[PDB]
Amino acid sequence: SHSKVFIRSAINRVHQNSAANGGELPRIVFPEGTSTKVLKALATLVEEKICQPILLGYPERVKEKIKALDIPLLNDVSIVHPSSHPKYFSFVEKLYSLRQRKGINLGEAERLMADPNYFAAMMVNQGEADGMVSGSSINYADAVRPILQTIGVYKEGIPAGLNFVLLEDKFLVLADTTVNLNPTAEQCAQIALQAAKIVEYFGIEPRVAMLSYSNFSGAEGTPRKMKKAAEIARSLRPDLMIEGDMQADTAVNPEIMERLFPFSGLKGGANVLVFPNLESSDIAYKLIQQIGKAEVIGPFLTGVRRSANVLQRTTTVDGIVNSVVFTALEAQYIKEVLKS
Amino acid sequence: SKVFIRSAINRVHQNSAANGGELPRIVFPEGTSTKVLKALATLVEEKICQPILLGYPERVKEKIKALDIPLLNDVSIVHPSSHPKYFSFVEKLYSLRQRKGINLGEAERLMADPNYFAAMMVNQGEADGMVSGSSINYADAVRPILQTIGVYKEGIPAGLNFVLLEDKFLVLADTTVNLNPTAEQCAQIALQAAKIVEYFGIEPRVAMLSYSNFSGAEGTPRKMKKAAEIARSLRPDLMIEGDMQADTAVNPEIMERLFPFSGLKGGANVLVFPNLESSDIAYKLIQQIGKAEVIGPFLTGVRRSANVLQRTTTVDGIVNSVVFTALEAQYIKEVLKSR
Amino acid sequence: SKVFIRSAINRVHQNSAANGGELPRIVFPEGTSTKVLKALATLVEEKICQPILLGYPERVKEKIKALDIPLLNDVSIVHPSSHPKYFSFVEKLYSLRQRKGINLGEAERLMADPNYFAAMMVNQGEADGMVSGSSINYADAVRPILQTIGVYKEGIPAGLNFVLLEDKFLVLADTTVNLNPTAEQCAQIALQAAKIVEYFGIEPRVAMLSYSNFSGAEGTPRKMKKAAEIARSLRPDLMIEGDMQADTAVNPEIMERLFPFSGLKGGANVLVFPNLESSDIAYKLIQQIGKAEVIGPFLTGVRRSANVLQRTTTVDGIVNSVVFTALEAQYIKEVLKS
Amino acid sequence: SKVFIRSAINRVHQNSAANGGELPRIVFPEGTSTKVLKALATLVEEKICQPILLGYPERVKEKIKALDIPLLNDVSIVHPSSHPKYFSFVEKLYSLRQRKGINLGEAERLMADPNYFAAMMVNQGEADGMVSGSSINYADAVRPILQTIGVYKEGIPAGLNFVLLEDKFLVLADTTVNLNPTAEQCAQIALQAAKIVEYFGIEPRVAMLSYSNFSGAEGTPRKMKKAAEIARSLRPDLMIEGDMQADTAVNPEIMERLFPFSGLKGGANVLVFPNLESSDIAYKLIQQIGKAEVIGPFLTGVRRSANVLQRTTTVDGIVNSVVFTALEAQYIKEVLKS
Amino acid sequence: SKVFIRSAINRVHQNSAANGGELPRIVFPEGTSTKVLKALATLVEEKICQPILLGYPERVKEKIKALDIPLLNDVSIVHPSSHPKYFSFVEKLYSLRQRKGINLGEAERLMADPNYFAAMMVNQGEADGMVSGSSINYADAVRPILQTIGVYKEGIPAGLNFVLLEDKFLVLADTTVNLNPTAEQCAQIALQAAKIVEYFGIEPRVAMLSYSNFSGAEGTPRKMKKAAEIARSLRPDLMIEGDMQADTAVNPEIMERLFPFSGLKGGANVLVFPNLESSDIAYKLIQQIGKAEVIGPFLTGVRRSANVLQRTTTVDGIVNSVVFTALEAQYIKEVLKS
Amino acid sequence: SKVFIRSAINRVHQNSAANGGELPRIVFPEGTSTKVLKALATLVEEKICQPILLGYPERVKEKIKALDIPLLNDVSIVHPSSHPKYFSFVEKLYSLRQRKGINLGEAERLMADPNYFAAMMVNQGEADGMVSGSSINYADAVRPILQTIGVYKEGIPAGLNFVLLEDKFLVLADTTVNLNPTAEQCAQIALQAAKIVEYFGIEPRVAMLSYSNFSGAEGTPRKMKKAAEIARSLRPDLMIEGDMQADTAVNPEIMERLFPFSGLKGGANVLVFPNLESSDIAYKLIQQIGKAEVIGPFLTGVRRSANVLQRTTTVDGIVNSVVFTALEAQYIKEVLKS
Repeated sequence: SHSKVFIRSAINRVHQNSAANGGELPRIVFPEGTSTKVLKALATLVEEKICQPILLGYPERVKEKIKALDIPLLNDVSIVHPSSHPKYFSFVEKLYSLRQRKGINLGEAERLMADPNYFAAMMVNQGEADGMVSGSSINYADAVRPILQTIGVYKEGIPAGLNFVLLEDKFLVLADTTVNLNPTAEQCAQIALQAAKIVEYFGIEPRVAMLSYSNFSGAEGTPRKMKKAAEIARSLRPDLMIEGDMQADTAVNPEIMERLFPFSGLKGGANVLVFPNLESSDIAYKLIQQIGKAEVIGPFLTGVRRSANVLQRTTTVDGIVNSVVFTALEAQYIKEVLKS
Repeated sequence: SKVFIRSAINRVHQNSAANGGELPRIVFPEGTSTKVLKALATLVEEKICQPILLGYPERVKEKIKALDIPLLNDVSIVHPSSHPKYFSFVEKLYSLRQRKGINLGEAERLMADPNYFAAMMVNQGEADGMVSGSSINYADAVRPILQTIGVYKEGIPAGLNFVLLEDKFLVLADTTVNLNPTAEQCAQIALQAAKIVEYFGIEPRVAMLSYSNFSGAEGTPRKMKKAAEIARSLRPDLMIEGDMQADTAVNPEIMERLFPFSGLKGGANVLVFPNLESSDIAYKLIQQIGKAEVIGPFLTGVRRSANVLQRTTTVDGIVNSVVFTALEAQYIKEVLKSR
Repeated sequence: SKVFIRSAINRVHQNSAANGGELPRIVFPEGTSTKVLKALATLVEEKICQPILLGYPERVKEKIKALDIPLLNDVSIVHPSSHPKYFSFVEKLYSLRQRKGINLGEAERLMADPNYFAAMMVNQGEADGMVSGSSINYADAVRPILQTIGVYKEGIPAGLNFVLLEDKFLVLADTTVNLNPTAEQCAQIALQAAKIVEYFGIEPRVAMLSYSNFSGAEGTPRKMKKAAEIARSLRPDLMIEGDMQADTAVNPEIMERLFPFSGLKGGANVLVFPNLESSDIAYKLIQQIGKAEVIGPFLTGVRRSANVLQRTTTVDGIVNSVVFTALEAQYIKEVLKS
Repeated sequence: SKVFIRSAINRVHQNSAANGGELPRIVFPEGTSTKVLKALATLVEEKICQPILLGYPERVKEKIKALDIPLLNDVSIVHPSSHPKYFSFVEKLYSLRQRKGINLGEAERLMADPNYFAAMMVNQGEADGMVSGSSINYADAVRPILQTIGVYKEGIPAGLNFVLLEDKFLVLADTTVNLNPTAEQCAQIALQAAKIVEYFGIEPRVAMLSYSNFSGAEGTPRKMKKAAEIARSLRPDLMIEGDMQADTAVNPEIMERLFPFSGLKGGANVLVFPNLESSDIAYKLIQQIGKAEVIGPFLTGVRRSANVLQRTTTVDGIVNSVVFTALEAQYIKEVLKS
Repeated sequence: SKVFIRSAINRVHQNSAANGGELPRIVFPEGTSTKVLKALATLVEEKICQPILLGYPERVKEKIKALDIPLLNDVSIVHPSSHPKYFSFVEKLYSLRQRKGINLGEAERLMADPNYFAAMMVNQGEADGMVSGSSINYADAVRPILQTIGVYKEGIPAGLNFVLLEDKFLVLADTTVNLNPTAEQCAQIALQAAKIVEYFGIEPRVAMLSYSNFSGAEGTPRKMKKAAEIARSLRPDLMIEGDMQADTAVNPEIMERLFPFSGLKGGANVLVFPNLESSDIAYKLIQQIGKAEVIGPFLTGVRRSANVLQRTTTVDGIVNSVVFTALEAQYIKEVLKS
Repeated sequence: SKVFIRSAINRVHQNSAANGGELPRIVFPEGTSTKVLKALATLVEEKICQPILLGYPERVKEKIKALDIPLLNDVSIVHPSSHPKYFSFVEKLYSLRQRKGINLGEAERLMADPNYFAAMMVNQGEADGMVSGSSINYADAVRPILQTIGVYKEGIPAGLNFVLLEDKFLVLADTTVNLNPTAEQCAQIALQAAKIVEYFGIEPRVAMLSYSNFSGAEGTPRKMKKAAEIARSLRPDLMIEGDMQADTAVNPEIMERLFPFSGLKGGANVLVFPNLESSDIAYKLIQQIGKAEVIGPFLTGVRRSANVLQRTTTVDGIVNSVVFTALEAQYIKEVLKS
């Protein structure tokens, strides 16, 4: 319901941004050229003029799988087999340059570049595509690895999953929901800032709460970690409301925060919730999904230099649609920053 | 919703009928608490317990009248040091903790604390249950309970919350006590939750929650996989499974489609969390940002009936605690009468 | 023996004479304690302090009347929740501990505890010193002191004992607070003891005790050696040495024959112990075995004058603590006006 | 004071009586030491042992001549490498430590060291006991005793001191060997101390010392409580209690008044310490600044009778050590012949 | 040199001539590799195995013609998803790892990987051995083998190399898998190499190598000493010794002069290294500067016969490896019939 | 091979001919050793050093006579305790180690050991080099050298071996001292090896050895990579690279073909090992089964020239050690007169 309001508003901004650039659409690579869910979503994606999809694989198999699934809009989409691309050898040359002191010889580099995930990542790194969406078939850790090795993180950034809680009027941002098992205080602050930047993109003032099982106790263990994380974040970005350690009801409810912790600098309820570990975040957002009838989209990958996202294995087809939009939006924002 | 608490009160009447008509004696250490007194008005008319307030009768009668509560003008009030059994309670506490740093003077000083006195009352049979902690933090309120009343054989103190949906309920544990429970501790927490589900004539189906789906990967995945295995060996008749994610756990369709080998069929109703961060954050987010009725926490694993309120408790919240404290007291009373 | 307490008391008179005749205000949280009131009989006659009792005026006057103590029926008595500054005290404790798990209501409940109120009186200047802990275990009695008053910069809380000999006294630390002090902590504990020795006009000679003689071997030998090195860099004018055994420390004849290189000349008067096992056992053995007088313990390292009595303290003990609390209060006032 | 050593001598002669009139053979590795020879003078009139001095007989006879000591000019003197059994002693040491880093050549080099040769003499029955180490530090001097003679089954090397008061005595352990004994090790130390107490016909009453009174708190309190439990299980006829403070341990009035549940009634006489820092500091502080005769340390837990002198040992010290080495040698031989 | 491969090849013919004349089936996942096909040319003349290539038959026949290798125009070629047992293979991989993070779809994706299919072919008996990894790094190439085929009870995957001298040969382990094996792991590794030496009718003599000679000191001495003990108790008939230095192990004359007690007599022929750093550096230095022929690595410890080539392997390497894969396949089949 | 030792002697004569003709005084603590005396015979005709033997002059002259070696019947002989400077040597050791558990008496006992006395001779300028330890294990023989002579600023004691090939040589370090050098320590080891290569006028090219090729993976790969990086920053003119396997390091063809990005061109001549297990095992295996001439170990990183013979030393081995001790002593002298 609200998610369809949100995806629409997102798609509308995609069109807004494709205007102001000649009309060009972002080139998105899909390493899983024969995935059923991916192909089904590509049907919806090309009518909404969100991207130029690029499938990876043998042109015969993908056209066969496209014909088998009975999908009409896809008979003109660009398809690439990695090792056959004109720029293949130079991509191998580049990967070898990147990882030759991290245990990758020349032959391993070729063998890797024939892997669709690595080729897709290099396409984005080298500017031959604008973004990529992978991982509907392999586990997160395996899917995000070629992205991190090829594309890498920007300075001081950290790869971190981010989910949206779609409410009636506003939204919440949850991080990190996919990557860091047990982030330190320094890592949590960085995760906090990366979520805040995304909130700023929607023109909303970010208000960040570092979650714990405690209210401002700073006790040894995760309370001190989340307290220090709030302190680190505030020193790194003094214009923002960042607070912790605090419980989740205190974070989202401005009434509880006011009555019980008037000294707190977080006023008006948080819209960014930073979790102390992957257990609490992954369990939290999946329980919100299943039990409280509430809308959840994501995860969307933050902290990487170029536009890339990783889909979960249990992803829905709308999941891939949502993921491709955020990949498209991200790709466009990076291009604007690059020119400036 | 409210249907659940209504059904609970009926079960209390059901048990008190067939037991003379007697109500359980519940002592409340915070005799001058505003919230406690306000809730007790609702409670005695519902015939849930014989309340026993602790404190100076002078202060308590002032606080009762100042708030203007008519139903309470004859309910029992006790000051610890004036009670006939005060001195023997001291000698019992000193006996319990004399090799844990408590000298005789320290025991007297402690036994004057309403929390310790209430706990000793339940331990000695001078009351049937107690409810504390509306004014102090969880840790400080549960300490006298664990030192005086203690844990039963193989038990572990663990808080349990109910997620009330429109058809059935889910139970969450441990939501209040254990920071980072071991595989062995998780298994026991699962078993304690399972019995509370069984009291409701519901088949327990237990999921050991994780961020992973049957990965057994090193870390909390392996811990929850082991917890499920330990629990299954202690109670082979129960559906106990893990490690698994929360959506996989509660949704029987996802479990069926994606993990058919799993022994957990029909969606879990007991959720065991890997650590206090995940459980506290989960159930509080379910409350605040979902339309979901969550009641609790209720303390499991203790030898006698005692429950601890949260500092942020509501008045119905205190009613809920008193109902399950009464129910627990009645169940424990029945087991003892066959032992 | 008693000589030491007399000279201490007379030095209290010196300072009150040199400051108008005013006495330091001492708060006693346990206003109805039998031992405390008995000691206060001796103290108010000796013009040591202005006592301030905490409790309900009724009960303390009952216990005074019951104990048949005539001298105390006019002494200042305060019930915490009735003092005018009670609520502003609550706000101050809340201001201190709001990010340490204390909400506003909790601060009120704490501030009604005579110990927390006594500490707050001292921190806020409504009194100059406090003496607590005749009824609760050390950790519980010292907690409000550390949370409210806190330590001065770079300081560390440490119990300190005097071994009263014929000619001189020895100072033992840390005898009550730190389970297993680090090398950095030992140096500080030593420096805190040395100042106390200097107050008595004795040149401090400090030994970091160990089971070893200048071996520096891994473990507490290396720790006590390193501690002495830290202390020396902070105070190059002091005799500080270690690691060394205790007979080496107190007996200069052993030092002479076997370790001439040691910079410790003339036998120690400050003994710093490597851990609480060794210090508590040592001073408790000196007491029972060997008729040697031990007074104390006295708390060092706190910003304002505060002392914790042992639970099983005698009346002479409470007298000693107040004298040290008065003297500490007088010294702190002289330091403050600078 | 002196009464203890007197009664000890009386027991040595009592044991030599009812055993032929023969005295135990004690070897002294430091054959040219002045202090040792001076004590052997006092010792040989008391007919405590047959001394065996190690060294070159020429130098040794010269040093005895120089010091003007008439009684020692007919005592046994041995040069290690000249002894008939020297090389077979080498073969036995090599047999013991060849998988612990000692080849045949190192065994030769080692067996020439008088301490190693003394230990091997005692182990192989060429002597009954040894007293060594008057010139080198404890750790290095006790090493050959442990490498050669070793511990009895389940025993643990542990030093023991006596605190002599005028009515009774106290026993302190372990004051020389174990830095940080586990709870099991403390229990074993406790048992070894108890056996020595029984040898003097006194009922052993054992206290596991800590900084806490029956607190069982994490750390050394739990360790010492656990140790007391293990000791009680191995010797249920003994009074063994802990964790407890030292004054609680030695003063029966405190134990009664404050800890009536405690099974330790009538004051402790075996004090087991939680770590070496506390034991060494405690007993040296008792000696240096208390009126208390302290003798020892005596090494317990080893298979055959051997004792190590401390560097600060007096000549009267060497007398006491050899007296107890004798008693240990007589008892240990009697157990073997049973 | 060449002698060694010849004796092995003839041993392959001996066992096939005594088991009907059949050859063991070997799967090669990298069916279009130049080096793999080049070695298979040499092999098919020598009648060592039935080769089974994995890949698209078209590409493999194309590559066969291109490389101008005439002998291979009839060898079995299989495309994984086209094999009849493909889907039951998927279901079998799924049954093994469904509680190890692999769902059904992931299993299908994996089973199309030639390395995973080859392992499953071996596990299910559609082949007797496999040789992989001529293009990928060791760790990634060994993983499907360990996940699918696995280890026999108490075994441990361990790389093993032969140092070919002209009279005898030496065996080095573990040269590929374990970074820092425990003492138990070393013991098991030693036993696995020992079984291979026995297969050649040579009485095995095993050295647990260290930087030390029988010191047993904390660290790697203690580890290798304990490892030898564990191995000896598991296999009392074998000459197993350690800890010892390398020359002590391989030079029996040094062992004689300096360590006669060592149970290792005649110079070792099995060298077990304490960690991968020492073994990898040792054998590669033996290879490069010492004129010394080195073959391997060959993988030990797995339930069925499988071997991993290094990515940088030569063509003779593939020949040797397949010979060893065949011998292992034959032996394991005989063990299965027992 | 034999050329290298010969060429080395020529530099001894060149440097001595460039300093008057004086030869370095080398003290040998094992004065009655047969192997040592025999080597001195070969050495003294080559005018390499002035030997200084330690021991009783009576015995050493007997042993030289009995052994029938004419060239040594006037070489300097010293009995340590008879030396005029003996007691001041004691005082200096005492000055060095008094806060490391050595009192005056322990210092005397040590200084009677020829090794400690020889080291003190070199520290005090009574000699220019020493060569010891043909009878004791490395650790015990190298200990007095480090305690007395010590390390130069920022240096680290590290053993170094030469692998003599017929065109060039390799240097292996650290093959005797450091169990598990940190990345900083490895870098320092490399720099010290690099210095010695330069003394021979060869451009040093350093490879940090590992089980990995440029993987930087956690563990010893990351350690050696960081080590290579630290060294490059401290000595930017040198080819220093890592982590890399041993064959990659020594074979320039592999480095070219497989790691063209590597800054190490033309094959390594300095190999720094990650730990003592690998370095000790590597070179002894090179020695025994690679039948490659390997000399050393030679101790680097010490302030004055000192070397330790191995227990397994040959007579020519002692010669090689003495020659380099002479060279080191000469080099150290030139630097001192800067």
